[PDB]
Amino acid sequence: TNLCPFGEVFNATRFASVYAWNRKRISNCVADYSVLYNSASFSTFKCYGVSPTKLNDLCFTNVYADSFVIRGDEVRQIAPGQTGNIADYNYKLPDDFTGCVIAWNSNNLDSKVGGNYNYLYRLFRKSNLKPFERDISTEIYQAGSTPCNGVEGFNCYFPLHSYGFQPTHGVGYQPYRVVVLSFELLHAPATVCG
Amino acid sequence: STIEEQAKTFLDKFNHEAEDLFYQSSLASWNYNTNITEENVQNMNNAGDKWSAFLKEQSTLAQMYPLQEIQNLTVKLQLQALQQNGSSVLSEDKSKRLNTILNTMSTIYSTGKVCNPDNPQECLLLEPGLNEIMANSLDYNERLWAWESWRSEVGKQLRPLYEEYVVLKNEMARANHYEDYGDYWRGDYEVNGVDGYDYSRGQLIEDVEHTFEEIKPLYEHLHAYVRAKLMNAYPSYISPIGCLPAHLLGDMWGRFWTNLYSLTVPFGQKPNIDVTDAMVDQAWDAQRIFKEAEKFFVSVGLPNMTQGFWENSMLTDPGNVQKAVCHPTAWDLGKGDFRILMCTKVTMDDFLTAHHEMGHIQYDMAYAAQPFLLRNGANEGFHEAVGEIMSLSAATPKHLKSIGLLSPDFQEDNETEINFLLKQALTIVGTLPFTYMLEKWRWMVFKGEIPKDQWMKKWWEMKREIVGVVEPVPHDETYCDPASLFHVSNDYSFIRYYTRTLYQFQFQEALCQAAKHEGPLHKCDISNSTEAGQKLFNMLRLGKSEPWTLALENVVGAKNMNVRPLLNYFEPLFTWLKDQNKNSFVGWSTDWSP
Ligand SMILES: *[C@@H]1O[C@H](CO)[C@@H](O)[C@H](O)[C@H]1NC(C)=O
Ligand SMILES: *[C@@H]1O[C@H](CO)[C@@H](O)[C@H](O)[C@H]1NC(C)=O
Ligand SMILES: *[C@@H]1O[C@H](CO)[C@@H](O)[C@H](O)[C@H]1NC(C)=O
Ligand SMILES: *[C@@H]1O[C@H](CO)[C@@H](O)[C@H](O)[C@H]1NC(C)=O
Ligand SMILES: *[C@@H]1O[C@H](CO)[C@@H](O)[C@H](O)[C@H]1NC(C)=O
Repeated sequence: TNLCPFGEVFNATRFASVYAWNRKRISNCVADYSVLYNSASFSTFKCYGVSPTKLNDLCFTNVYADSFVIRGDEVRQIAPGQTGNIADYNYKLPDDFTGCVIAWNSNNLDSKVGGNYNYLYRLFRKSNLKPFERDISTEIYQAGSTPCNGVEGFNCYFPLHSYGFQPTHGVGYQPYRVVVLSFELLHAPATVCG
Repeated sequence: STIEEQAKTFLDKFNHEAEDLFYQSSLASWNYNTNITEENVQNMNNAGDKWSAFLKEQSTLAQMYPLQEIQNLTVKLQLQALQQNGSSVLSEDKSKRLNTILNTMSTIYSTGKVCNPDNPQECLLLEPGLNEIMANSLDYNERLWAWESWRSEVGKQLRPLYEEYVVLKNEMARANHYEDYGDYWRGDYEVNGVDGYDYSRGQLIEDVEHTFEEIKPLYEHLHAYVRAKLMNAYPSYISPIGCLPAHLLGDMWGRFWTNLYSLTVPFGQKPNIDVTDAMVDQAWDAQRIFKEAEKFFVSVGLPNMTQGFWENSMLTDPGNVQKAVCHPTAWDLGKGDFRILMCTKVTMDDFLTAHHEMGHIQYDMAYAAQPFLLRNGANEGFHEAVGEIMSLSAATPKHLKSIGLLSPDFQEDNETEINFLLKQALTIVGTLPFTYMLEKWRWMVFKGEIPKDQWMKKWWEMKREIVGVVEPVPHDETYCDPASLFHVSNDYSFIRYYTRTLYQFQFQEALCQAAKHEGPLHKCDISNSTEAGQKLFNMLRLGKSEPWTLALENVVGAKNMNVRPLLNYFEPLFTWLKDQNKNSFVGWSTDWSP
């Protein structure tokens, strides 16, 4: 009956780092995507497996909103079948992705003079991620054969680095807040519709 | 697992760390350059020291990745560019002495001041005192005084310093398995391990000598005509068959010959093209000039400037309140921050410089996708050549007539393009023999093909066989005349300018042979020709990921410095010079001296 809490997902001030993206679940409510479609301030509103129009008149059992902040030149990697640092190490979208990727420039908040080093991406991983699997584990990355013993050294690297977000960065390096909606269907009755 | 994957991971980490720290260092240096304050100097020096220390540490951690076990070529290029340890390969004492010599050279050059033979207290520096003396005085004796005084004040001061500099840089270079420091510098044009596109470091010397041999007729005709004009401007002070005086070449050291234009113009009555008046008459400003240059670049399909360029670049002097070092410079601060710093006065020269610096920035945007170590010109001469071809295209009367800064009432008759070509040759064909000779002498010094006591004895020897320049007064060996140059004193490679001059005309001929331009080459206008724009962008986007020979062939179709485009560009001028010089002795005799 109530309006699905999309606002607090979008109105929020703190988005996660891409490596530790936030998952929020939306259910048991009537969802209004009209503001999402007609906002026209998003710099990337790409819907996969569903059309922007018909999704409003469509029923789902669960929605997941994955919030994080990335570069602009990496928003393309938030798309099914893409390959890169963000796609493989940090956040993986499945090939059969059935949601909408939304991304807006946020150079004003998420970038400050001297660098905003609060947003981290996982620069290295042993193996590429699976769909919708989070990897916050911060073991030292062993490039070579010698073990690291939890210290920095040859072939041994910290698996997290930070976008030194600054307001004067280029548009591809400017921070971009990305909310990824993923729609799900089960045998249980649908709860996200209207 | 393998060494190659480990090196790939190492360079993956280095890319991000270097991007961050280089952005910080360049941002601090920018904030200083726009606002000269001592706190800004502190920020700049802190960030620069951080960057240098990070480079040293990463070079150390990179040297434990052997190159002989890398099969990838981009990774090999990055590792080679990172593993060169530089002065760190030397011991601490000798390295500190070397850095001391470098800083003493920089200070001696940048602070030396010459004084009149009567007023030793109130006197003048190189800039703008000696600068204006050389660029405006028609007095032979004043120029001779300025020249001899500056050569015997800064050159003599730097001579033992230059001896120590050379003999320690040989140690530094051979410690990196280089034949000399000259070989170390030529290691920029060197390509290895690519079949059909290799380039040895002596191959560069061969190519430069060959291209200069081909130029020598055109340069010699230009030199003869200029000598005739200076005959008519200085009757008794030049021989009719000899060379030119050193001090009397429009500049302190004869690098450019532009300041002879007024004394050598072919047709003084014809109005030289100058749309500065047509700019002030339409109330053009710096923003208008840079918007016009951006529109020109969009015409050839290259992307327009980023919004950050308009927001953050200093396109105009911020009044007299805050002082800035505003030599027009293009700044790729990294991470998408492209800027131009220039005190823009509304002028045709500044219009051309705006096109030049926007060409630099456009080239910088092109390879902004290459890994951090590969974000530079294919070699040292590509970046300024890509910058220069745009000024060439914009200076053409067709572009000016099309942009509304030149009235269609203007008529082009043989006289005006002869004037244009002579201006262009004084700028360009004047500096080629000087640059080639200076780098020849420097490489001979670094290799050791010259005993030290024979430096000047050989240096002013080759002036007579290469450029056609005599010393106004004899010099002993305590002189170090070349150090009077900004680049010889301050440890810079000077052949980048010769290579740049060749590549720019190669690029121009290639582009407006792909632009279907019919007519003389000096009328080459690339505007509205998206085909030439795409042709050049294909070269630009490479950075130095691919060999410079292959990148050059990507536009010209040749793997080497083709001198033919320059001669073709100056063909009308070359014919006119041949016609003009029939009553003069072309060729110079080395024996005559002042
Ligand atoms: C959060 O701010 C946005 C402004 O773009 C807008 O949706 C609204 O003011 C806030 N959200 C809600 C649900 O009110
Ligand atoms: C120039 O630098 C001084 C010292 O840091 C600073 O007070 C001033 O605001 C700067 N000027 C501008 C325009 O920022
Ligand atoms: C060399 O490495 C790059 C990435 O570092 C890779 O894209 C390229 O395919 C490699 N070269 C070859 C021949 O595989
Ligand atoms: C450059 O031109 C493109 C072409 O559509 C345009 O989208 C862009 O806004 C232009 N750049 C600026 C800064 O206006
Ligand atoms: C380029 O083309 C446009 C439109 O065709 C024209 O207005 C402009 O004058 C042309 N400029 C040049 C330099 O050819």
